[PDB]
Amino acid sequence: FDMGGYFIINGSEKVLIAQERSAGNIVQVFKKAAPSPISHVAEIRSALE
Amino acid sequence: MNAPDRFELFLLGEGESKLKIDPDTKAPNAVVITFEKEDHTLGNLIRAELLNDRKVLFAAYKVEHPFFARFKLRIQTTEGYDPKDALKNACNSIINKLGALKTNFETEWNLQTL
Amino acid sequence: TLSHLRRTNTPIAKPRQLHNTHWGLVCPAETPEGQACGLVKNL
Amino acid sequence: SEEGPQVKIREASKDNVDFILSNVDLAMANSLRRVMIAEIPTLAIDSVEVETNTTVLADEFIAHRLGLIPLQSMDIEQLEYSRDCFCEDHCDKCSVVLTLQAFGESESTTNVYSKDLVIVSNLMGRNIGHPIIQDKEGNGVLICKLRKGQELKLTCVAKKGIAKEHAKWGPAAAIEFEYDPWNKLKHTDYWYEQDSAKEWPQSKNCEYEDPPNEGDPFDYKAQADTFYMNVESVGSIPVDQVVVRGIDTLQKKVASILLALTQM
Amino acid sequence: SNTLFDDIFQVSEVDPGRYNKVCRIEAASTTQDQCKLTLDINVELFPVAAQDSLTVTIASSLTRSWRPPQAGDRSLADDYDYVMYGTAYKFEEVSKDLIAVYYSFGGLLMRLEGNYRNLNNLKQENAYLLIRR
Amino acid sequence: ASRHGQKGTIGITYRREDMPFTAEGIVPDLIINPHAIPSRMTVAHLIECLLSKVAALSGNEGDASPFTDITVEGISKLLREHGYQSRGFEVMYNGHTGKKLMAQIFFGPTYYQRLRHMVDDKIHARARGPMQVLTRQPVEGRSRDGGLRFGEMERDCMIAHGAASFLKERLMEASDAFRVHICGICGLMTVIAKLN
Amino acid sequence: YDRKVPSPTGEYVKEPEWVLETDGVNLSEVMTVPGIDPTRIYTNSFIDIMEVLGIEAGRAALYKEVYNVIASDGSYVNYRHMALLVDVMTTQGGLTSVTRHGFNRSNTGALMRCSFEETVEILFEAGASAELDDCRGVSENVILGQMAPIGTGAFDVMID
Amino acid sequence: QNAQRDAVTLFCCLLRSRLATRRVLQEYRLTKQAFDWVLSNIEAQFLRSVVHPGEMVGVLAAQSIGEPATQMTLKKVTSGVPRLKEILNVAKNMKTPSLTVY
Amino acid sequence: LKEKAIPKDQRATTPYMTKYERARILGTRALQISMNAPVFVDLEGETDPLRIAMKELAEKKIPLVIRRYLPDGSFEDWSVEELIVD
Amino acid sequence: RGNLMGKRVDFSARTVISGDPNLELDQVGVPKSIAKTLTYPEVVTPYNIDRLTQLVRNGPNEHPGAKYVIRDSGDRIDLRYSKRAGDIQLQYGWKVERHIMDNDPVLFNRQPSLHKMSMMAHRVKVIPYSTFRLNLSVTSPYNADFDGDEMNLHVPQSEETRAELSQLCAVPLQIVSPQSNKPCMGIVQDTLCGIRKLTLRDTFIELDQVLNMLYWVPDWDGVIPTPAIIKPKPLWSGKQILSVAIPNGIHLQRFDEGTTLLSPKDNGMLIIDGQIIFGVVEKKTVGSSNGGLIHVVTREKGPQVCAKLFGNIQKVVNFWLLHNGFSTGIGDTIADGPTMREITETIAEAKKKVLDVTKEAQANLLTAKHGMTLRESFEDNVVRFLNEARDKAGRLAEVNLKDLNNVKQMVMAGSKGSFINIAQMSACVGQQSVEGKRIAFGFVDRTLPHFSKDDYSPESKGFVENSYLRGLTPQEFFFHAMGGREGLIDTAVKTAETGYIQRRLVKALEDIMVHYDNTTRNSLGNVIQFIYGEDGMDAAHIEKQSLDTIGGSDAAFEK
Amino acid sequence: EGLVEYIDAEEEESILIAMQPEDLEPLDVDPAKRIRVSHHATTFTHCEIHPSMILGVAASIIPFPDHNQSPRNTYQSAMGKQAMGVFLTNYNVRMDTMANILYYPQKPLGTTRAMEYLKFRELPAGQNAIVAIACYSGY
Amino acid sequence: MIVPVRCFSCGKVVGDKWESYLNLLQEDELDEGTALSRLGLKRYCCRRMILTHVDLIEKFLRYNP
RNA sequence: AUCGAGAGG
Ligand SMILES: Nc1ncnc2c1ncn2[C@@H]1O[C@H](COP(=O)(O)CP(=O)(O)OP(=O)(O)O)[C@@H](O)[C@H]1O
Ligand SMILES: [Mg+2]
Ligand SMILES: [Zn+2]
Ligand SMILES: [Zn+2]
Ligand SMILES: [Zn+2]
Repeated sequence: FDMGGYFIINGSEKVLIAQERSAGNIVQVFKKAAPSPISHVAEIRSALE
Repeated sequence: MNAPDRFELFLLGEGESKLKIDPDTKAPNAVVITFEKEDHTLGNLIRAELLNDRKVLFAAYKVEHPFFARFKLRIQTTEGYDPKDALKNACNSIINKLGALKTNFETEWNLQTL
Repeated sequence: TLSHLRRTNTPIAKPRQLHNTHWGLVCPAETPEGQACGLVKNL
Repeated sequence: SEEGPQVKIREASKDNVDFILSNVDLAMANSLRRVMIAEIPTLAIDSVEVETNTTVLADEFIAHRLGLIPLQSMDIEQLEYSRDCFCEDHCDKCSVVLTLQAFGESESTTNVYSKDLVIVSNLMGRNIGHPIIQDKEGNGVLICKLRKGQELKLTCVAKKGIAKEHAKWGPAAAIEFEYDPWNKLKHTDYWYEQDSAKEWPQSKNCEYEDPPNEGDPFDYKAQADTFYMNVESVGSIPVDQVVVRGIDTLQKKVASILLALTQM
Repeated sequence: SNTLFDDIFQVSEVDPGRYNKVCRIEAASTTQDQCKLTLDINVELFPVAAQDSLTVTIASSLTRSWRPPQAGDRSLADDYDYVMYGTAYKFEEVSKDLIAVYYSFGGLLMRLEGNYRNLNNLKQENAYLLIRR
Repeated sequence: ASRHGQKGTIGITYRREDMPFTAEGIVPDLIINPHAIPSRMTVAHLIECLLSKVAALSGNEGDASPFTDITVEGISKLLREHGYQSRGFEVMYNGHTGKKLMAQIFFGPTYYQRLRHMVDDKIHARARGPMQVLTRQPVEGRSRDGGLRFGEMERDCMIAHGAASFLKERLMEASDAFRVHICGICGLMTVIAKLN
Repeated sequence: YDRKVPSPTGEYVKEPEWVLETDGVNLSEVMTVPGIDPTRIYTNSFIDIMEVLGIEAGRAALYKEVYNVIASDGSYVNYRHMALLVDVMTTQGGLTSVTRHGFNRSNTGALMRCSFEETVEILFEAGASAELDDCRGVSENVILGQMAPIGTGAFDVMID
Repeated sequence: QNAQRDAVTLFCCLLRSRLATRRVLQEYRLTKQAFDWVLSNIEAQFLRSVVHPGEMVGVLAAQSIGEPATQMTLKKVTSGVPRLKEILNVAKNMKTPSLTVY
Repeated sequence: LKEKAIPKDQRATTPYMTKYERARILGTRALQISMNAPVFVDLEGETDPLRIAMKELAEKKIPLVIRRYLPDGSFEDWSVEELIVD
Repeated sequence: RGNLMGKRVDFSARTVISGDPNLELDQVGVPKSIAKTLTYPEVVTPYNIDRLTQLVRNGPNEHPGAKYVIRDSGDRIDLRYSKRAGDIQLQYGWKVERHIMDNDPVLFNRQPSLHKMSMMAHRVKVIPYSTFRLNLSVTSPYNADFDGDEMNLHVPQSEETRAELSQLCAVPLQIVSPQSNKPCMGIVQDTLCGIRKLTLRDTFIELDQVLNMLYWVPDWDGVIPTPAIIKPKPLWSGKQILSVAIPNGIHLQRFDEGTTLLSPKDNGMLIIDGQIIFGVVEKKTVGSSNGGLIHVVTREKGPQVCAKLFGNIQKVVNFWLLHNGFSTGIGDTIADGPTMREITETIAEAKKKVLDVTKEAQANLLTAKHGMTLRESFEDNVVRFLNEARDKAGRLAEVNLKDLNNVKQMVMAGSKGSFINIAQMSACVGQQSVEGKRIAFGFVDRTLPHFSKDDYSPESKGFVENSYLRGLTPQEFFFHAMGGREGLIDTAVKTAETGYIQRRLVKALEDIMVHYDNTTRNSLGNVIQFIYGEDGMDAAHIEKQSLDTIGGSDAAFEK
Repeated sequence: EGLVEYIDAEEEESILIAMQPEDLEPLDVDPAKRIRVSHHATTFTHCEIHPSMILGVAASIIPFPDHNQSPRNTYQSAMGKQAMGVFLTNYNVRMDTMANILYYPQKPLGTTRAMEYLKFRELPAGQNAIVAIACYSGY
Repeated sequence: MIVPVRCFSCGKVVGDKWESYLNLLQEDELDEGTALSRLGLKRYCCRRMILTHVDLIEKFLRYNP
């Protein structure tokens, strides 16, 4: 019934929790703060695959 | 860990008499009996049979805690009637009814064919 | 054991609330309550 | 017959008895089934020493299993409580010693039934210690299973006890209990959706009492008089003796009070 | 220690006010057109039919622990088939030369309205009630 | 706990003869309070007793899969076919007295889970035990047989009562009391200590 | 808005009136306006009321808002408790708030001050200005483990 | 002494109103012995009701506001704990300012 | 600095003993009682030092005085026998 | 903040808690192993020494024992292992660290501590199980629930310290609360559910039950009450025997909206001198309320009789409820078939209202309400439109619930329940809300990919027509779960934010105490108030009473 | 064979999904059933496999979670990870720091159809206790 | 992990019936409801002891040592 | 002893 998917370091079964991040290399638009001098921004986070 | 030994529900401990008797304060011919190592088996049967006596005024029991197997029974009777005797008549009446039951059951069982 | 293998951590703008886009991808309810609730999700 | 409570037996069997109490105060009916459950004494295993345990199960697991085994206690009155005897640990008038040993010689699953218990004590000619077997094939209680290369070697001391101390000394399984079939004394308030009579089904005991007339008022001064009971025994004591020794255990409790009063 | 009141009433209204063993009763004194009565009745003990006539009484007696009938040696103070005991909690001055009395028989309530019983039903714990056939 | 957030510790263990019983002699293994139901609205817990009751009698499995055309009415039609009251109610008798219960009890099997929290793993007591070296206060945690935290939040509450000596007692005799010497010219802890 | 007003006979009766609910606030120039009662106008911005109507008028404005959150939930708290908190913020002539720089910059003893927030920095400048803490506060004696002047500790005990 | 008269002014208003001469004799029917006892009880029971010196009224006050706030959990205005966080951390940037005009 | 007290006349503090001086008094008595100090009431079989001090207080036989300090530095001594207990 | 203003302490304990109906209010159920571990220094004296020698003779193995003896020299004697544990000559002035024993003062506490009512003194009652037993009616001030909660306990080490618990911090003293000038403890959830069942005019008690019920009151004077009902059968109302718990001299007056002196529905409460006259008992009478029974008895009789009052009511009503019995089934959520048909009609009736008003906004025929968007005006209507449907369906069900409905009975006594729970469980759970608004278009112009775009219908926006009994659809479940997640975030946020708020208030007003003259001052002495509360009273000894001069005509005033 | 597709969260936006295969089809109706909102679409691209799959492993264990309040299902999903049961069949072989195994585990009488793929019937974590809802004592 | 000896609620012994219960399902091709009824488990509290039972012992036997 | 995680109410 063991399903696997873990590592055995120093005899202790370790799991890698799936990590969540905002996707890269996509363009998004943000209405910035009303007290902010800039009123809008278009951000893309650039990183190579 | 902290639980008591489960034989304390019927085994009398050190210096624990089965019956302790004490007079009711501010009450005439009223006495209370501290039954030890006993549950609702005895209290309900004594009380419901005492109530059938017509010279007894009060009869009621209570388990002051379901932790401990013990209950208090208090009786009040007419003047010239010690509740010990009222208790004894009830008990003897119980055993006679029980003994009468036992013989009638054996008669009906031995009649029954299986 | 099964639930630990289908588990998600999210570091650190309203993430903790169950999102519409989570339909069918994340369990709506299976998430640790109290502190840091909604960041940690189960598939 | 005798004046007082009456008994009319409806049905009976080896392990089931069905009867009607008549002219009984209710408290006696309840007090009877309380002692009939958990105060009539009976012998069952209360100690175990395990020489070798190669099984999947743990020893305390196996020990608890042995406790609930049904052992004969017909002549249990002739046996004595271990706490009462004068022996060092357990004599032959207080304890019955069983042995049990089985090995997985077969190249298949080898079970350990209750018939495999063997008595290693001087019985002194009393019907005591024979493990109850109602299983049709005669095996009885399936205690444990063995592979090949597994064995179990243990010794069981069976002592005498009351079901209040542990449910393994329970002499009877389940007592059926219903005193008013039509609720003519109104001791329960019925929960109804449309019609109390149509939702709640007629009890089987309704056939053995008089159906009421709603045109007649409620009998205030009436009390519960006729009771419908059914006792089931696991087998350690036959059904007739379950109730009878239960009745007698009640007398012994009452007389101890009567005796204690004489001491005061 | 004798009777404090006697009259005959014919019931006008009976209702199960969200109760199953108790009804509220509404009657007026017969051979009298200014004295009426409200009372709570345990219907299961005494079924009260509509348009019935019932003799009603109140006594000051007939503290100390209530003992059972005791073989009936102590004779009842009632040839009646229904009895209650309670306490007057207030007497109401509806008008001059008019009075109404409130009784509570362990939560069962009574309201007796009339004029004549001015020198009766003092503020006292004792309030017995009788009802005949 | 059940499978519906119905947490709860044991308050008492009753023997079977003290336990209330149905007319068929069946006894409850466990008793939940009815007041836990309304505020939490755990109706699935209520339905589980109903379906599980029919499943044991019928000898078939109980389908509690979500988003199905499974109705309480359809279940009640089945349960009343098997002689029990359609809505799970059952006449019950008091165990101590045998007198019928005025209220018919909702009775049935329900899957319950023994949770990982046992009491003897949590019991902890201490009276002047081990101490940390730097703080001179009791060590942290029951695993090392340490002391409980008399926190600032609790310190406020003792101030609310006005128990000045108790508050000092928890803060001096209960832990890390100490005796220091001070100079009258420079009010610092730099006195040469030659006590004897 | 519903309103109870004294009827000419004397008893109070429902006397409805129109009321203008606003979004946004600049009090200084709305009370100096015709057609309104400048004796009854009110803001949920107590800080403006403190600026315009004096500090003591801001006190009742402070309470009424504190009251409003409690009663909106349905709860009751006695007057003395909120009023104690209110007067503590008010007593210093301004709106001394309950925060690390609102109240915790008072002339109270440093040990009293160092136990809330900005711990080390309070003791730094306390060592810099050489302030003499009188140890008359509760926290000073809680630090020192002495019987603080608290109830039981407010007095001495002597003999005849 | 004026602080005393100011501090009891509301209570005496209740006292005079309920112990009015017409009210005592027509509604209470108090006798001389009964009336003096009511006067006796009020004096002591009032004197019992006076607060006790040394009571840490601030910590009690702060806690007395604290517990109900902890219970707070849920016609458009800032309400509840967010509003309470404003009032305490006196907010220049009030989220929902409003002006009730009469 | 010194003798900043007030005589019995012009004493302004409460005559009624607060619960905070009572509990300090009852505790201070039960403390010294616990250490075998003399008892000045004919005890009716009571053996609890706190129970003693309570009944020892009702007879007003406690030779202690309460120094009630005032925020200026002044103070009013109040004997336990003249202090009221409600 | 963590080692000087609060620290670890010796003589402390912690254990899972549970409640005992056969236990007094001020007591605490302390396990033996806790009583074996905790100790109190008791200096020997001629009147205690006969007890102390036996205690040392018992030893720490079994309780009541002792663990240490302190000679006058200073060295400690260990009773667990020592050669002279059997023979000891207790000189006067020696100290004996005896076991914690029955009826000793201990500080009982539950974190989080936001209260003086969260650290109250208790009477030690050693019990044979490893759970902290406490009285069932001391839950509210601690906010304790027996769902796994643990509590703490502290033990004083000096006589003055013991006194401060018994004389200032005792449970009977805090029964009346300066916060909210009302009691903080009441009869809850079984005694409350049962005392309503008991007090019904239909409830009658036969003789056998009365005598047991009568004996269960610890302070019963042996006076059998004259039965409310005579000759046909000697019967007692529930009101009859229940009044035996109420001491003489208690007077209660209450009318509620349907109440004469005659009370055809038995509403209101009238109690005269330890006896009740009419009215069902419920939460208003016996709960933590201003004009409640607890406020009266604590004020006139005192804390001791009020503390005893709790147990006496509990022991009687728990007894009657034990033999009467009470349950709650699932048939208690079902309403009439005809009621259900009206329920779904009420939902669809509001559905057409939503569709029609939507059509009004679609044709730009909607008058824009002042100060808000046409869309805001549209949302505002449909939100109110559906809430009325949810509320009307609930009251349409609450009408159908008969008197026997156990869910209604818990609500009627106020034990645990509200009207909204009935609506959602039986008629319609209602409309979900996120951030104050309906479910937003997380997907592009739609809430879920099973809806066409620009769907503003009740279903698309997060309205749940079905009830919990009826069962939610797949989409309804995700919307309902979407709303629930905010509740968990809000709960984690409110608990987090409030803990900060409470600490800030406490550290701001920590020095404020009423000085000897009633000048409210700080450490320095800055006058916060010149009279505490401007009158100088203690909030506990304060009750809400009407001043009849304020209202009323000038004419009625004069007469 | 092209009978099932892999749909991303972003690709979801461009498609229309059907809850049930009874939604592609053309009075007397059982009153006790839930109120299915009649589908108001035709341009369906996909149909859901079964709506039950929106839940995780622990939430699948909950019986009738559709009839339950939303927070409660979150609470249980955290407690099912604390419920003692047989975690592995090789519990005697391994030497874990802590192990807790139920004596006689039994499969629930009410089972989700999604349990069979969790092997919960084969590896339960509780017992079908006989439960009464009543106020017997005050315990 | 093996057939319980007796019902926790009734107390009636049930260990003898497991082997017979399985033969009724397979050899006789019966259903589970009538199988429990044939064995004499007339109360439902007994029935859930055997119907819900999972005999994990067979998995434990597969381990070699 | 420092950090880290998961859980308790
Ligand atoms: N007016 C009310 N008074 C008292 N209890 C209530 C109540 N309304 C609901 N409750 C009960 O209190 C419970 C609140 O518990 P939960 O919402 O699960 C978090 P909690 O257990 O209260 O943690 P906490 O005590 O630290 O705040 C509700 O489930 C309900 O049973
Ligand atoms: Mg809790
Ligand atoms: Zn022997
Ligand atoms: Zn120096
Ligand atoms: Zn069974």
